[PDB]
Amino acid sequence: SMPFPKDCSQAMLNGDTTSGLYTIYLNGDKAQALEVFCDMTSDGGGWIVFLRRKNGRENFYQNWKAYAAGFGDRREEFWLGLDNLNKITAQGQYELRVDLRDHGETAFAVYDKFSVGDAKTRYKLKVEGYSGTAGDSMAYHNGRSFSTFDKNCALSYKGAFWYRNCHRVNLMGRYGDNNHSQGVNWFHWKGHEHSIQFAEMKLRPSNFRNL
Ligand SMILES: Cc1nnc(N2CCCCC2)s1
Repeated sequence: SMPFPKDCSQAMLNGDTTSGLYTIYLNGDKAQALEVFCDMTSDGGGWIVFLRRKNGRENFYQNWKAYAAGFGDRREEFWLGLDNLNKITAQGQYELRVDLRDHGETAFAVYDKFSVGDAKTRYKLKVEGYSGTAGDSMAYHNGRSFSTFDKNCALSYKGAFWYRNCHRVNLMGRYGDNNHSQGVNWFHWKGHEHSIQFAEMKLRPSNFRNL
């Protein structure tokens, strides 16, 4: 085992094959501990989960400071935090996976290159290298800064995202809201009038597929 795993890929290689809560260490630094949920079963495992929607119990209509820091129960609905995402994606080349499920249908999207910039970029999204079944809805968002109601797409749709004008992906939108563009949307899978029951966003090193 690696003593200070920097992501769920180094925790899985450490023999942690059960999905659940693990400690990672940003930059391998024992003073930068972070408790994350690791999805150890989806497409070979080793994924830090950073967004989960599943039941509408958590409020995602939150401010800049909340999106920067993270909120929620990492075992249920939560957001990991943009500062966390910036610090993880800085450690190497990461891949994004999005898992969607709605009324028994499933879809996914993988992006070979995923990064989140620092606060001076307003946590700029980079997403490149799509494959999947959900349809490439993140392309629309590529290169955009993060927006919250207090930093208006976030206000109009009562969510938070790397909004443009405004979204094809709205996974931090209002749970169970089928009104146009209000809900948990992945446009190129289920459009803007269908809120998705289950959604996860997760990341691991792009080179994990052959490490
Ligand atoms: C079901 C699936 N979940 N993930 C999949 N892929 C990820 C790697 C590229 C294509 C396969 S197929």
